[PDB]
Amino acid sequence: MVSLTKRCIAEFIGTFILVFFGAGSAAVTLMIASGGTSPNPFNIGIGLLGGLGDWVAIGLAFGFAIAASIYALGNISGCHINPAVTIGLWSVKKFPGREVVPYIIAQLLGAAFGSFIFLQCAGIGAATVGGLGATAPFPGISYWQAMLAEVVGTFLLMITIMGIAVDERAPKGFAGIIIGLTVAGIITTLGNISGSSLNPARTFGPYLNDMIFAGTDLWNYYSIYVIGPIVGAVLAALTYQYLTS
Amino acid sequence: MVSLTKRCIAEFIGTFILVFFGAGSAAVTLMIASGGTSPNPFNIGIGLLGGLGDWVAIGLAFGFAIAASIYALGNISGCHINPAVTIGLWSVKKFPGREVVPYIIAQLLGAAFGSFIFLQCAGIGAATVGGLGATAPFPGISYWQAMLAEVVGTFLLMITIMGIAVDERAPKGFAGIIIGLTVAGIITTLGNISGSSLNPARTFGPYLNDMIFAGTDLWNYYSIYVIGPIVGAVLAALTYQYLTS
Amino acid sequence: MVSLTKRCIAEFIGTFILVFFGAGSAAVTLMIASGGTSPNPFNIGIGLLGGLGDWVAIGLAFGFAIAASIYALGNISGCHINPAVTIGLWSVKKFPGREVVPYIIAQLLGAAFGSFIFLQCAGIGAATVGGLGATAPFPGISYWQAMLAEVVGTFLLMITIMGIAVDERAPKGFAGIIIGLTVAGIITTLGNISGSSLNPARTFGPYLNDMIFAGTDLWNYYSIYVIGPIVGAVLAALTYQYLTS
Amino acid sequence: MVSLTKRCIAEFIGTFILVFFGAGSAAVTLMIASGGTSPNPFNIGIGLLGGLGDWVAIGLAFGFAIAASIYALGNISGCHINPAVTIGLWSVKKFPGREVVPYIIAQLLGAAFGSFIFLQCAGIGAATVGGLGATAPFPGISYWQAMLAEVVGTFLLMITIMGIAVDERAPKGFAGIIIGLTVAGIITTLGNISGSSLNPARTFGPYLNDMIFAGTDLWNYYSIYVIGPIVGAVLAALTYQYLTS
Repeated sequence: MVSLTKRCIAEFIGTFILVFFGAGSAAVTLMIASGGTSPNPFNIGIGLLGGLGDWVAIGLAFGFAIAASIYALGNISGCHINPAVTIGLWSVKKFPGREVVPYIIAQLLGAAFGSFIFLQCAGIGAATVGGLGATAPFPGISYWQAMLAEVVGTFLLMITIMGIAVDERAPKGFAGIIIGLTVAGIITTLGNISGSSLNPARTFGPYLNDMIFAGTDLWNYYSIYVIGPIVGAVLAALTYQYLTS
Repeated sequence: MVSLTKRCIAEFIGTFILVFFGAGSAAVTLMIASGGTSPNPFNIGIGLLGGLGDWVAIGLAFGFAIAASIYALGNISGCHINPAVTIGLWSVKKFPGREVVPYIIAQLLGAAFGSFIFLQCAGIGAATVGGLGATAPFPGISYWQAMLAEVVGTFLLMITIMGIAVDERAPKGFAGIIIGLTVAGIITTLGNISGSSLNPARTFGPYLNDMIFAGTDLWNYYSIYVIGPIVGAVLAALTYQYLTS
Repeated sequence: MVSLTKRCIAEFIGTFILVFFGAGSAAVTLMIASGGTSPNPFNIGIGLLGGLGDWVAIGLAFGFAIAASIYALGNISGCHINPAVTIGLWSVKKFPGREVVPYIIAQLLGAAFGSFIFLQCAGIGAATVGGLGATAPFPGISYWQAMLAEVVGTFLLMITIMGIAVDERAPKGFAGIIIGLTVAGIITTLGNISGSSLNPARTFGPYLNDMIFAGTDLWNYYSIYVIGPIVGAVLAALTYQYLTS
Repeated sequence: MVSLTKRCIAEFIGTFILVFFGAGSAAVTLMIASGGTSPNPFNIGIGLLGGLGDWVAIGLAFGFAIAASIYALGNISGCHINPAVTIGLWSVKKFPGREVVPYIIAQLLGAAFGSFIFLQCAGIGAATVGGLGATAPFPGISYWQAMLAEVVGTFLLMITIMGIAVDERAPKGFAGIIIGLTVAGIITTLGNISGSSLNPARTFGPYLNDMIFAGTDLWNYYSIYVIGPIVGAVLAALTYQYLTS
């Protein structure tokens, strides 16, 4: 019912929110932990002061912002705010192919602006110390291990979306909060492994701004956050379709 | 249906609750962390013992109290308990202008009393050490950076309120919990930047009591917490109206 | 519809659950923090390792157990599991006076057994080190300050119960989770002040077992946890009745 | 309506998710805390950096994954993902005996694969340092104390399932989130006592992989996690049936 123009604006706003608040909380954690001594290399600062509590806090900053976005924009654009979700829905004929690129562009732009505006609010340290919450393999984690993490994590996210937001039998009203909390849980577990992106746009924004303002080049890892989420999402969509066929 | 007198009493109670429990949790955090050594100046004590866990805990003390208030008073006054929300609703003709001042006065009074009564329960240290949870720019954060944070934070709060509480299509029953959790998430991210007020009354109460009992004068920062939230709220209300027009 | 005998058994089980899981989490926190160095006297161990994160964790152990109990027993006994709630409902003619004593006795017994069984699971240290999560004024907090805290805290709890569980306009299904989360929020704020009991039975259980197994006599503080909660609950019930009259 | 083959696949996926994300978060906590100094023997690393905050974080990693699974698979297989739940339902004629073994086998297999795949993502340290989140009595806790903990914990889980998912009067849509949060709360309290398994399969997976990849033999404790959960679940199912008879 809503025009594609307005729906793309909604996707831009939703992804802006996702990155500003979610990735922002991770940058803040590193900023307030800066100067502290970590027990081992695997602990880079997130978890130094609050242990796994730091990870569930970041997970919830993402989760509550995602839930808020879905309740505010779900009835407008569907609030995908994730290229992997858009592609996942498309793979099972739940979203028109003609609108896939428009949505993804809006999401990438929203993520980039969200990261940029957060940097303006928090200061340069959000990038030089916090890395603007950019997702990258943690110490000792290989390219393929991070890839596997993103596939499994996005699989859970997408299969949940299929059951609570796509399925006609889904209980009305619960989609936003369940999807957000599911993301919070996935980040709590996978955050210290791959950064738990589950979203190509959510990784794109911080990567772009880190490059421009922190002189940090993480693009060599970007394929992990493109292939991993997309593969996990499509696999989940196809699996759900099979189980309910 | 409920008289303006009773609705104003409800707004007073709701804002009293918001400040007593929310701002109170921040004061308590500083009180139990007093004497500890922080890794750097940006970390003022909140996050010293629990990292970002401290921030999501404060965010939830606010969030759960807000949710409770909305379920208890929503059907009475609408439970705005925030001058920026009242003005935001007014800007899109969702609340009568003739009741704006009455509601705001009730909110300011409730916030002041909530802070005062908390001070009586917790002791003078809640103000001298905890600053009664007053919101102010954190170390290294400028006036305009804090302003930008309040605009973005209140924008998310208000657009969520529009979608889940104002919109006729909103799923019934979810407003209270979603609004509260959204605030918890915003505080988790922005707490260590501007204090994440999102509410002129929530800042007014602690400021007044800090001045009277802690000899702390933060009024020079008050414009941040008046202009920021109001601008963000109106911008969100107008944006929602546009997207759904 | 359910007999008083079965409803009393339900109240016993519900209060047993409330104390076993809620008060138990507080004892565990102190047990895992034992031996650590606190920054100041106000911090007794809860918050030493996780800051306010420790308090919201205890609050949620209580909150999730309360929500679970309400969804499991609400349709049976009404799941009051709190003498102050039973009395509050009675004060506004929402519960028969003839069943007040039966419910309270069941609640007191359930709390005592819950604390006892937890002690058996966790070991003697749950009492000698953790104090079985007994509520008492914290360092520097006077008898009247703790009393005021219990009144305000129980006021919020009861007014929320009136709006989401008692009121005929309340959205169905939300009562359990909202009541539980409200308690979690109140404990997060007031835990380090009065222990945030809000419940005469929840205090009775640990007090009894601490006396028998820890040789700790806290009965001199019990009036705080009887008068405070009851006054707050009745005041809230009467206030709600007035606002909606 | 869904074939047993597809329902068993769903149970496999659901239990895989439960173990990968839940048990995985516990392993991660130990990995990021490795090298730190604990205040006492009872604190093995979980709680070292975040106190009880670490436990509620692990509890929520389990809880959010469980909620997600129920919303995604509940309408397919019923999403038991726990042998004790399957047996509990069977004991009160709410699940056919002919499908009990098929479901349990699927659950055991899913748990084993979930643990294995997590090990691949996180690295060998997830097992050698994190023990893949295997549940075992904590320091000072005897075999019978851990057994009692599992009985009480699973009793709460099952009685909640009866009231919110089995009972025809249960409010629609709430089952997934309430069951998940209930588990989070139980783990917060009992995690540092018995590991708070409440699930024979959730313990089986980590035990198997720890044996194969960590050379750790915990099978001598397995009876605790088989008998405890099953006894608690059946006792709860029978109790609910009695109270509502």
